[PDB]
Amino acid sequence: QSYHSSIFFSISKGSDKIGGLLEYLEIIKKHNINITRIESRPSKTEKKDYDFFLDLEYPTENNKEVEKVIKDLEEKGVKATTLQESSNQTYAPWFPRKISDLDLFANKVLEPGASDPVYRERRREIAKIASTYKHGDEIPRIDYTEEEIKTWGVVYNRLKELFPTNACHQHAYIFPLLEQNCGYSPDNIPQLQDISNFLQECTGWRIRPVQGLLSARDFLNGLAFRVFHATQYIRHPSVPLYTPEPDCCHELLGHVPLLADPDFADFSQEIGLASIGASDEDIQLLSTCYWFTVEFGLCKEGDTIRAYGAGILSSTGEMEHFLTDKAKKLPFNPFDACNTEYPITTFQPLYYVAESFQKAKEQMRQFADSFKKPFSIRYNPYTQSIEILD
Amino acid sequence: SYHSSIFFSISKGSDKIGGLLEYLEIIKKHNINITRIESRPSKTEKKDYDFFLDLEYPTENNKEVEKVIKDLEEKGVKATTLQESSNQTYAPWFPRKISDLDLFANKGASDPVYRERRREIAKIASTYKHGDEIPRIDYTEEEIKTWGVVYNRLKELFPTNACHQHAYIFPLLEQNCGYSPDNIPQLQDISNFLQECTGWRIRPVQGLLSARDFLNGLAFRVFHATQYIRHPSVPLYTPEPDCCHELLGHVPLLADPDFADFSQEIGLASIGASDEDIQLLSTCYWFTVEFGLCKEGDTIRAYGAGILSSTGEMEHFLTDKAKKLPFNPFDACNTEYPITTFQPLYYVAESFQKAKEQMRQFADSFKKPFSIRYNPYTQSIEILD
Ligand SMILES: O=S(=O)(O)CCN1CCN(CCS(=O)(=O)O)CC1
Ligand SMILES: O=S(=O)(O)CCN1CCN(CCS(=O)(=O)O)CC1
Ligand SMILES: C[C@H](O)[C@H](O)C1=Nc2c(nc(N)[nH]c2=O)NC1
Ligand SMILES: C[C@H](O)[C@H](O)C1=Nc2c(nc(N)[nH]c2=O)NC1
Ligand SMILES: CCCC[C@H](N)C(=O)O
Ligand SMILES: CCCC[C@H](N)C(=O)O
Ligand SMILES: [Fe+3]
Ligand SMILES: [Fe+3]
Repeated sequence: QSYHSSIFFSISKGSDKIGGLLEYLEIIKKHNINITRIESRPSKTEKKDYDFFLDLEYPTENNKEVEKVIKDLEEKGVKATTLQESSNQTYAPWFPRKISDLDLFANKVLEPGASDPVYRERRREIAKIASTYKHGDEIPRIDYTEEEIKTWGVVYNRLKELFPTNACHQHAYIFPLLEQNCGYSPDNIPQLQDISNFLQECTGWRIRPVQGLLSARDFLNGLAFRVFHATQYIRHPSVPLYTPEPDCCHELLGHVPLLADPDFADFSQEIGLASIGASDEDIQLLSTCYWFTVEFGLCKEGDTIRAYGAGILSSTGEMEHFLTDKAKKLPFNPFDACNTEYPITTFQPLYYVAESFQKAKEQMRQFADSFKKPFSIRYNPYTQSIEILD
Repeated sequence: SYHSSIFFSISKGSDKIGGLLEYLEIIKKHNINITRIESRPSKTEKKDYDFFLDLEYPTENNKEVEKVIKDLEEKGVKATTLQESSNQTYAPWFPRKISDLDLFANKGASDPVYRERRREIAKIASTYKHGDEIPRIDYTEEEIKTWGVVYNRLKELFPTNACHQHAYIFPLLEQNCGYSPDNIPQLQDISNFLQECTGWRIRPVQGLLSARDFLNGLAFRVFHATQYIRHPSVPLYTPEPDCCHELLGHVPLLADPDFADFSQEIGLASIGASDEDIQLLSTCYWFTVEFGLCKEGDTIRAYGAGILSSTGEMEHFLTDKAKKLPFNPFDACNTEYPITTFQPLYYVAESFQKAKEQMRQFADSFKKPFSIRYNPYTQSIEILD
């Protein structure tokens, strides 16, 4: 475990401070162990300014050394802003700045269970693949076993039947494209590279294989880049109708088809962006919002109620439950579905119906506005980067 | 080999979809000239599916595509076909996604030593495919010397003669891309930096591409750049593009957002455009990206890559024998120009956003079967009607 900091500042072209500032930068770049990256870029807010980025890694939370770097800078005549990964609140929370920074997550995975010692070497084989994966790689393909493919077949066939009557129309619209273009079929588990390629061309979303569960912060921060972290292992042979883990069945049948819908793609990113630089408390509010929308969201189509939540679409059990009066439904409001508790090992007793993904996106944008944040942020699709705005 | 593409839509809940799918599966299995078939959600009509069929043939205007068409309409859809052809039987083909630029790699030194060294450097851009690292060149002592002679010479003219965008970005090239009179910067390094600035990318190029291919490349913010350097004895002016020209002339402007938008706009205009419109665009390209001037208050300065990389051109433009005009694409597009001497005539632009608008207005009349648009999120060409 390492703790990331980031220092930001600006300087005008033709400042006679620059030469001396470069000298200081060269010096720390060579003599500071914890400096990982120093970069300068055209400023994105003032035409005449340069922006400077320093990235540090420290092995301990809150290291005094960042203070020393700050003091030294603000003495070359520069005003420095510091972002840090910390449970403490001296600095605003750190975040990844460019899409390839998501590689910094590849080691941090949080999360028993169905103990069947045979699946074990798979998981390791499968999981090692994800910690080795880095941005720009093709996602490796997995020779799935007869057993696994058949688990997929059971889950797939039970699910595809309910989709017309239970799934929101974006799912039924996209799903046959997954068959035609991504090899979706009961007789074959689809490979993440193929799906990533399909999604990029639909909405610009893409996939990274993940070892397991990331922190809430890390996972939601990824969404801000339209990047979905997905697992490649499959649920145990005998849990087809409802599992705890997020197996590829949940990822491929639950999450993937909505991400090929533009509006949902935007709504999902909006949650991501909200998480960028968000406080820990707000990250928790957001993960609750994510649960009650992306994971177990309902939609209303005319007088009908149907499901878009990945947690619902991937479970033939939950598909039965939401359509009955055995659970209550409420309108989605982020300011409401935040102080709301939920079970994770049972069917949901309470769902939220979104009016549409466009309004959900707007509703989430306002939720974000309510967050104490030291700046605004904005996504740049051309540079695939986060731009900070004061 | 000549590429064709077949386009058509079909609404969700069609009677024909089932059958159509079977046929598509079959000709994919049973026609070798079929490179690719894919279907996408419609960017125009919500409940519709877009289909794309890519075909590749050895001879121009193959009769086999026409058979695919009729066979495809017996199954109940109206198809629009694009083609690489010197004829206008069909509208011109274009690459549709950035990886399709892969398809383009098919296309003063009497020194035998230099001709050898060119061959080597070249036998590498022909091997590059999208998604690769751009392989680095181990430049030569002499090559590194030539660069230094050109770099240091041009370094003293930039402050007084280049437009401000150049002076603004250059020290960032020095601080991030290793620009120096002492080493030649590598395209991979350059591409990464451009990407994080304006989303522009570099592909290495083996030689000269066609106008159409090269301009089509810009619609994806992809610049094709040579890696070889000019002969030792031609540092002041060479008629051919070399790496000094790419890196000292083209690269710095490509990091300016407004210029980057402007250049992409020219490429978008070129997507699917007729041969004679490609020609107009090509000339408009020459009088802006290559040899354009800008107005900065009382003075005229250079932003064209052809000028900025040639101390000889750089000295020329500021003199009174060289005529200066306000940039107007309807005036420029028709103007002849030399490619082996200094320019007798330059066009002066007010601002890259304006030049962008003008090019869009210019292009608006261009005849095409489809409305062309770029999606930055998906990095590809959306087609509309
Ligand atoms: O997925 S697609 O590529 O088809 C469309 C994605 N794109 C995302 C950004 N929104 C508006 C941004 S904002 O106006 O809310 O800032 C338009 C749609
Ligand atoms: O270069 S950067 O990636 O930094 C931002 C460039 N971005 C390109 C798209 N244009 C749309 C205006 S218009 O061309 O549609 O009028 C806004 C600026
Ligand atoms: C999103 C919310 O924070 C939720 O607790 C999380 N879900 C996921 C996660 N990690 C992965 N890989 N997939 C999830 O769905 N970590 C956090
Ligand atoms: C862009 C315009 O069509 C011009 O004739 C071309 N320039 C170039 C080209 N090819 C390369 N490699 N570099 C150029 O600058 N072919 C066409
Ligand atoms: C965390 C996602 C929940 C997945 C869902 N419970 C299923 O049965 O697939
Ligand atoms: C079109 C490229 C022209 C090259 C330029 N005349 C130079 O010497 O760099
Ligand atoms: Fe999930
Ligand atoms: Fe050029």
